[PDB]
Amino acid sequence: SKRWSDFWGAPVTAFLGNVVSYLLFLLLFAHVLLVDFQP
Amino acid sequence: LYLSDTWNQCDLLALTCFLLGVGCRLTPGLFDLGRTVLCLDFMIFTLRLLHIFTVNKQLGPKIVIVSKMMKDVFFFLFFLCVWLVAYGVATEGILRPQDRSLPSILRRVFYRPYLQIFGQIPQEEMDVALMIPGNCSMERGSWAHPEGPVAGSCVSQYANWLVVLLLIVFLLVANILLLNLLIAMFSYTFSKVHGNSDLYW
Amino acid sequence: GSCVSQYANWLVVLLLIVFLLVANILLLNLLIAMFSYTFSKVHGNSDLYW
Amino acid sequence: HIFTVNKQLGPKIVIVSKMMKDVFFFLFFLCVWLVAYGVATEGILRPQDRS
Amino acid sequence: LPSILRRVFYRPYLQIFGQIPQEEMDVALMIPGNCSMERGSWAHPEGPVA
Repeated sequence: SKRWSDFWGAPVTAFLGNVVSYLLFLLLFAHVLLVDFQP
Repeated sequence: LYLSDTWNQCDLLALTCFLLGVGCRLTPGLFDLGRTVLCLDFMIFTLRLLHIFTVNKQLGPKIVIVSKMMKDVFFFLFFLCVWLVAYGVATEGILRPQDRSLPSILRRVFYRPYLQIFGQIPQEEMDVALMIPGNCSMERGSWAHPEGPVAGSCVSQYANWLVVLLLIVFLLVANILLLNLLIAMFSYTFSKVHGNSDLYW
Repeated sequence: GSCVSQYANWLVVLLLIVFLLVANILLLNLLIAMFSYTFSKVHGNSDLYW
Repeated sequence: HIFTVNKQLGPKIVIVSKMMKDVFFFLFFLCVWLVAYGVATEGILRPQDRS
Repeated sequence: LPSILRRVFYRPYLQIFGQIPQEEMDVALMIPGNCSMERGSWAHPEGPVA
């Protein structure tokens, strides 16, 4: 409740989770726009 | 304060182009327009990722100094576009191609001399000695037939050495004066700016 | 690719012009400027360390 | 690493390793811009061989 | 005379800008042949003015 909360409470891991989630958004946007884009 | 910024105008722009893309995509008569607008939207969502990494120590201040180089780039484009018009229309004029569509002329005036800076030099499109002659024109004079679908179907042979001499002068001014003077202006501006950009970061 | 589309091809040509502008002019010449700056900043301490 | 004892070639080989932070900035700006141009051009075109 | 002036002044000028014809000046990328009524080995390059 404290060691878990003081790993994910730092601004660093919020930044790093923001980057990783945003990269997965670009990977999904490419998968849609290149592979399965149905008319 | 939200509209006065620049990167909130960017993040606003990505979602206007997103809703324009999906709004065209679900209509049955605009499938190709929606797919094209989504493909332009992906670049804007990718360029947002440069602003995210400005908090990092190592990549931070360098991304700050990238935007302060655009005044030197805009000088380069001014000197280039003037000289690109001059070489382009003179070479398109001494040659006389028979395929004279409007976009084919715009290709041979603005697009081909642009790629000659980057080492794409078609000699067979603009030099008679690397071509075969032929009776390809119902008109008075010598004529010859080049290679390429868009290079004009039949071109003139009169005073061709001036076309070759304009190719030498163009490669001299563009690939030596303009590029190396641009490196000198980036070196000067970078050492002038680097102190204040570290304080501002 | 065995077969490619013709719709709105001028935007592909225009992306080729923009890419050669940013990559072959901005990024390369800004890299030469950063190598010039770093080399004159570092050259003293690298001679002492050698 | 063997030739770092020489006088003429010595200190220059020392300065080679201190340029990699500028190279890594170049690769960051390149790989972002290379993704953006790459997927947009691959998307406007529609190739049929889609491995 | 103008073909010599091309191969002396014009072709080495374009080799600065990345226009390097190897097939005009290297036998190993060419085919041989009995193309000369003269003593020695001879070979036949590609190009109208080469």
